[PDB]
Amino acid sequence: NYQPTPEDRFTFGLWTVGWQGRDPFGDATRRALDPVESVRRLAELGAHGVTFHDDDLIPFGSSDSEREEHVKRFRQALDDTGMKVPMATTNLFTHPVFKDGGFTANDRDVRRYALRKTIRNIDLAVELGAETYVAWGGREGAESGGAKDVRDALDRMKEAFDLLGEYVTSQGYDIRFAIEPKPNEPRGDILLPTVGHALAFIERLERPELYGVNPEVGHEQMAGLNFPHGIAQALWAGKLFHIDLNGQNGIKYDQDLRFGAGDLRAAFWLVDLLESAGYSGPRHFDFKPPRTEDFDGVWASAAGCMRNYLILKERAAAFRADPEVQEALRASRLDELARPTAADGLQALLDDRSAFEEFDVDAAAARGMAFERLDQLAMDHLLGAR
Repeated sequence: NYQPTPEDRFTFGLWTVGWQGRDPFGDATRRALDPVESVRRLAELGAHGVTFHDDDLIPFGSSDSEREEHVKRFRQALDDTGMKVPMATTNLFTHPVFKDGGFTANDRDVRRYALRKTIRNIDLAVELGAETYVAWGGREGAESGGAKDVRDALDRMKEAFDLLGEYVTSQGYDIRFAIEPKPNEPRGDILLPTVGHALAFIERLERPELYGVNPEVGHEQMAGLNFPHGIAQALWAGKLFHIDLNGQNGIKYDQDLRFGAGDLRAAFWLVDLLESAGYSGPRHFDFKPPRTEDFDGVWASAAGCMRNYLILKERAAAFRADPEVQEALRASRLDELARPTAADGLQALLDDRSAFEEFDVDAAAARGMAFERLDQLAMDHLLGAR
């Protein structure tokens, strides 16, 4: 019955199930959760672990003694449940000081503060066992053109990430960074707006091996992009360090619906890809139970995230293992796609008359791809209509 267990590596942010329900037009609908209670409840649902922003775990502005107590209690909850903390991140967005950014704020003093705030939490993340440190630059960007010279901002972004890499390395930490792209919201346009832009930027960092992406289903869908395709490019680049799973009702504000909601077939093809490719990182839900819900609905929504992943995993595996699908994949030449175009090399290609003067273009054009039959097999498998 699609029951999650820790081995499935499902994780949740404190801020997900803990979202009190404030939106741009509405006050909170639920009380705040104690992180200890969330750890407990998520463990009971079959989660593997939790994640946190600094300011989710330790109230902003806490004293050193308050901070120690928050962490002690959290550690006890982890120990009491067997939950892990595979990822952490910094809140560089909520507080008014970050209104023009953290790492790319126009004010230099804010940029320096953002780095110090991040570094302090990297140390805590390492103490709690995190393997990945996410950065979501939600305030990096602009509403107007003159406000932000993007080349200069990218210089500042690179400087910041390079400093963080220097810091990790200086401490002998094994933690790696993952940039979580988003195209807009809360800024009118956000820098590094997609998987692609983040992947490209990483290639210009001093130590690129320390950085990957943390793509989010809904964020790429806010640009109308194909999330599975972007994940495939991240995997191709060796950069899928972490992933955020949720749902999104098309090109709108970031909804953060439970995984499986929104574009269901994209969720199917995503799970197919992650499982086929042997992705071994967390299956992290960056979601928000809708503010219509009470706490029973919070936990139902969280459970549904995991359930939907597991249903989709079953159906994708059945699709790939079905003889009839394997035949259809050959009929559609997915086998040829995986073979080199020209392992014979350039000169041999240039000398091959079968590739040009004697290529029968009309006969090749007439060969149907058989993609609709393949896709209806995929649909039948998804729906359990085999």
